[PDB]
Amino acid sequence: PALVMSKGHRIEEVPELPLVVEDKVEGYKKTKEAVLLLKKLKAWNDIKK
Amino acid sequence: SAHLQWMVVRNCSSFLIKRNKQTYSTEPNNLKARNSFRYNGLIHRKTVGVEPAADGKGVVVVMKRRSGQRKPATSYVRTTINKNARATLSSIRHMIRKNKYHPDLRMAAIRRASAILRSQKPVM
Amino acid sequence: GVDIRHNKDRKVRRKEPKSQDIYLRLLVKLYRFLARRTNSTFNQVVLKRLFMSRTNRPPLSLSRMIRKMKLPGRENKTAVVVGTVTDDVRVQEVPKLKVCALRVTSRARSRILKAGGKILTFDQLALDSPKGRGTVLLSGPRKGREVYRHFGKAPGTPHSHTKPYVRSKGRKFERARGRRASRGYKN
Amino acid sequence: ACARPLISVYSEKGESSGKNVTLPAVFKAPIRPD
Amino acid sequence: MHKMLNTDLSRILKSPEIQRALRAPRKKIHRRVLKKNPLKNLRIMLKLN
Amino acid sequence: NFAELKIKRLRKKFAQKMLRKARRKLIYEKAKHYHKEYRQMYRTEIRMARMARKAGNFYVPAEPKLAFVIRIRGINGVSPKVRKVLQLLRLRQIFNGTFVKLNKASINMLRIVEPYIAWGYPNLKSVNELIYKRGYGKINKKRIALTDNTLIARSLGKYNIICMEDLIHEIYTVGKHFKEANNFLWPFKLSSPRGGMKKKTTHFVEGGDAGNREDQINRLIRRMN
Amino acid sequence: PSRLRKTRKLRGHVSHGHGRIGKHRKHPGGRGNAGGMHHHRINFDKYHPGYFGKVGMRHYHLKRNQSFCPTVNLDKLWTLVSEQTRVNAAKNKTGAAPIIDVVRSGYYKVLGKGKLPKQPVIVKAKFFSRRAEEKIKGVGGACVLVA
Amino acid sequence: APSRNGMILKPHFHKDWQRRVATWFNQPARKIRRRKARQARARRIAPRPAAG
RNA sequence: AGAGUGGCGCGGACGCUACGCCGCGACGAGUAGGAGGGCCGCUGCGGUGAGCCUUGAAGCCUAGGGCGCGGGCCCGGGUGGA
RNA sequence: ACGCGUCCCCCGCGAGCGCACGGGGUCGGCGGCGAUGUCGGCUACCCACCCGACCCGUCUUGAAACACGGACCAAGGAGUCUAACACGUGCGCGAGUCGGGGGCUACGAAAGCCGCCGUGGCGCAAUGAAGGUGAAGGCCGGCGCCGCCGGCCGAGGUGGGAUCCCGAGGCCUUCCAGUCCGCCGAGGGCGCACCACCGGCCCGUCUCGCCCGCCGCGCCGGGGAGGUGGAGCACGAGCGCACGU
RNA sequence: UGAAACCGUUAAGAGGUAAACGGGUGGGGUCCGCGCAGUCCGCCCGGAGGAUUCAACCCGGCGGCGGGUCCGGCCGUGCCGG
Repeated sequence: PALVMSKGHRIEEVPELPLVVEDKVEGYKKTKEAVLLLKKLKAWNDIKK
Repeated sequence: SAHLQWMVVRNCSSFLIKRNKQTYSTEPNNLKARNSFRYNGLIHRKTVGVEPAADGKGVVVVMKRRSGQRKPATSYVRTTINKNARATLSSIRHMIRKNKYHPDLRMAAIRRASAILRSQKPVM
Repeated sequence: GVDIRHNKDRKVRRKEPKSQDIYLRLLVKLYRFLARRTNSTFNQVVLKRLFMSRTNRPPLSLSRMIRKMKLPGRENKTAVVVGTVTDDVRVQEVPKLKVCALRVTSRARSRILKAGGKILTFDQLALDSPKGRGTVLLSGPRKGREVYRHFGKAPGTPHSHTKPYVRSKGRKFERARGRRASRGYKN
Repeated sequence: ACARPLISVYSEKGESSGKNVTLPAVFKAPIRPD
Repeated sequence: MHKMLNTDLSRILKSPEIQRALRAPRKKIHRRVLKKNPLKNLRIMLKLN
Repeated sequence: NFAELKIKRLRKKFAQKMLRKARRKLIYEKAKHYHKEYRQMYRTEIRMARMARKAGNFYVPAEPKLAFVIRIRGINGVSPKVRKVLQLLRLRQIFNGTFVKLNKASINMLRIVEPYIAWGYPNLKSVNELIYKRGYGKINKKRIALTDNTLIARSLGKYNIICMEDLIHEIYTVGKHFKEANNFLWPFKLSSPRGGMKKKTTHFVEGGDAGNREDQINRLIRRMN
Repeated sequence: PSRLRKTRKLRGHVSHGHGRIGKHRKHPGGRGNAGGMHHHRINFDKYHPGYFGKVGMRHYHLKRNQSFCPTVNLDKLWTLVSEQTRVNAAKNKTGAAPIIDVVRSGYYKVLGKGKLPKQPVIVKAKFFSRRAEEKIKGVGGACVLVA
Repeated sequence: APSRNGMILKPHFHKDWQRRVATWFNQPARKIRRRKARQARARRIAPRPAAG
């Protein structure tokens, strides 16, 4: 993870890891669902950059 | 290792600033702010940092937990020290020395937790 | 003024390995240390080899390495190769050796390890025996590359046996006026 | 160390479930920036 | 498939085998000489003979 | 632990000192014994000539062993035999000099360069001032100075030339390790002559400077060192 | 790249690495292979002996598939099977021998090079050179021919 | 002018080749046609094989 | 600077971009021509700088002040207007 | 030359203070002059004087030349793409390697995929104009010589060759044995690459001699000793990509 | 936007060996220092005070570690069974 910071990214608050998710993200057609979703996992700050 | 990814970062990171024959580093927990192998603030398995506290009053300190080096929202651990200038520095010397927590930094974190207070104190 | 020349006195050895790859440059760091602070020689020869260029460090084969340890005596002993360890088809029976090379090619892993003999790399010969004790230092042949069969005395002169650069061999391509006793001369 | 940990799987709300995957070995192969 | 197995050479340098097979250090510096002419200078001249 | 080991650590220090005080007296008793030679050899050349002149005889004094040589012409435009012979004597630049032992192979080298040099038979004063003031070494492929007696004892040693006193005997009397104790030295570093030259181009005998001088080379040294 | 080459270190120097005296001028020797028996003689005859002249008979409409002869040595004649015809054949009592067909792995004539791994072998081959016969028979094996 | 050791060799650029040069910049959406008009073929011939 | 069996006061500068620092010697002309290094310039494309700009961008001008042997570059002032 | 306990020709840890020609300099020494007229400022603008200094490019043994181009300023203005070759250097895979044509399914005309898409290329085999030929041997038995019968080891020397391996003897703190763990070592061992010399095996050719093999018994096929021609063997380094000359 | 060549006019400066240039100093200008009573940083001692405050003891939360011999679970370029 000390590499991913040095590509600028905004990860200081990201729960973990290489991040994984339940298979219920494959079928989202709405951006208002996918934005709310990006704020849950704590990485909105990278979009905001 | 640490010793690996240095070879990768050394001369390339988004935290590297060169010019005028000088060379610096703007990484969270580098205390001396220089691109180096003592002093980088992410690489290793244990970390010390000295940041200027929330509002004006005090100083805040940053250890890195030995465990979960892959779990960054619960990796660092924080405490605030808002006491007298000689006595505040009792704590910081009692963190590095008596934990055996990375005994190189000792004399960096005494000169950074004494030019964060010589600030918030009122000016000449 | 002083009568000297400054003619050859910059020496042309190689101080450090041109390649970039990191895992070879942590490799060197180890042995830089290990050369200077010991009283054993091996180390110094190995560090000097960790610099060289592909052609000055050519693939040693299994059946040469096999053949170089069945001489009288030398046993309880390993085989270091600062290039590689490649297969050989015309050889069947495989003992239980010990190897320590940089790339072990992906069939000579399935041969020596299946005979009951381990293979190392250059940071498992750094703790196992720091100075150097219980080793035989092998290399492959540095006169394999064809190139050496265009060199020497130039192919158009008495007593010489070089291959010249010819567009293709056939029955007419460089076949007449200096190869035959009948067509002017042969050499 | 090829040594592999255990990888937790988050729900689309953020809190973790109780399901894990063993690490795909690709993630242990060498970094080679050249 | 890896060239070297442990890249960690902060820690390989300080495990039981490598620090029982190397000679001791020489951390002293020896700065250059100013040749006090012993035909002139006394104790310089009492050191030679 | 320690209280034992610290007292054993106060027995090895007094040993390495006692290695000096048994060696410190020997530097004195080597020097006071060569002083006996330099009155017993000096007055035994005035002994024979009186006691010949007594009985209407003659006494020819001892023909030389040793000779200092100084390079006086420059470095431009030079014939290819002479560049080779001046190299072999280590005179590679102007106003530089060397010790040289004598024989037939050593003189006939010094007739081929005999308009690029000045040489002569040096004395007990023109051997020591040179070796005291100027004299450097050649240790680790470097010209490092001699302000000590663990450089000459440390390189040579095995030949029994330890202090600054034995470099006077072995050269001023050409003894039985001379070669090594003279390829020991880097060649000397004289500045120019203060007074001057008579006429650099020509042979002493005509007027100037070049070629051998048997007993007035002592004049171009105390002017040059 | 056009930056790491020689021609940047020469913006500033006059003659650009082709001469003060005798310049870069168009074609000094004659174009292409000139002077073959004149003024570029020596060279030709000192790194290409035998360029100049005839030899042998000329075959006209040469069809090269008729001349088609692949090749397989002894040392590595066991290189046409799996690793299963040899380990079970070495285990036998009554003394059997597997059938290596060489026409099946693109090999026509069988050549006589190195050793042999000594255990019974029947050998189909379109052409037997005289050492491929005597090496396989002394160990113990047939030599069947094919067309 | 041959320098020294170095293979002799015969080029056929003595004609005006440049006036007849062929390039394949087409190469990618010439494939993507065939495959299309390929894809037309067998919708025209329904249950008959496209293998013909 | 070896390891054994018997006869009051919790304190001690700097370092090590290891592609860095440090350490002791000898030498340093160059035209044709070779070779390295350039935190010397000029225009475009992927990355990066939570870069900068109508509270004044680029270009120009400047008996204003600074930087490197050098190629060149940093800051004061006035114009200019994206 | 300066306690004493024994060996002799020859009659192994004392105590502190102090000064210095001693492994590159410091005063635990001083004094003036300070607000609208003076302090400082090497650098960049004008003047003055002493020493030095002929105009640049250029061909040329020789240019300040009575050799040629140059009145001044802007803006342009000259070793380049692609097709061969070769040697060096980086990188992947390694007796192999490579899909480059063909296929399958906004950035993308990209990008992942075929394997019973490796046909094919270069490489693992030479040599002869050809028909063609086509790459070790030893050492003991069944009958001092053939023709055949079994069993064992095997890619052969000598000389020089980076390192390893065996270790006579020693590596001190009162002495007298006893060890483990390391390092120092007289001389003596296996010899990796690179060579120098000696033997051998495959094609071509030359001279001498005797026996083999046979569905077709020959103007038929095969073996043996010594010279000689080669771009040959002799436990393999090639192939694809990129950079430089 | 408005460069250089080349003009015209104001200030200064200078001027008989065509001018211009290199080394070295002196004189005068221009600006600029924001110059004109002169440096901070610890520990120590004396003499004037502020602020509810220090050691120690119990009360919760967190790390650094090994409990040379507490209990499980999870990996493996580790094997031996079925």
